[PDB]
Amino acid sequence: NVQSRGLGVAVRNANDGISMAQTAEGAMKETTNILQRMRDLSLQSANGSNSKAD
Amino acid sequence: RVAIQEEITALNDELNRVAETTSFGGNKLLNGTFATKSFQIGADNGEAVMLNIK
Repeated sequence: NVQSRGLGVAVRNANDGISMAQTAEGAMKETTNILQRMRDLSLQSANGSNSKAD
Repeated sequence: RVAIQEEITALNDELNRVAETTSFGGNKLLNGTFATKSFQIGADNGEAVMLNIK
């Protein structure tokens, strides 16, 4: 019975660990997305056609 | 020849003027201030092409 209760708590603790993982993954998608945006327009400024104001 | 010279110096100022008026939005294409400019035409960095307008 002690083992059975311990397993019941164990799935609760492990699911909490999963939730922390996906919560980090939620910001993970966005930081990747904006980083891709940063790379895109830096390539847009990497050419000599645009002036200093651009 | 004097009258012809007036036409020559008129067109002479035209050649100078076009060298200073053509801008492409604030740049100076034919003034000579247009040094070697590289256009980034690749997915990654470094694979650009230099263009020089004397």
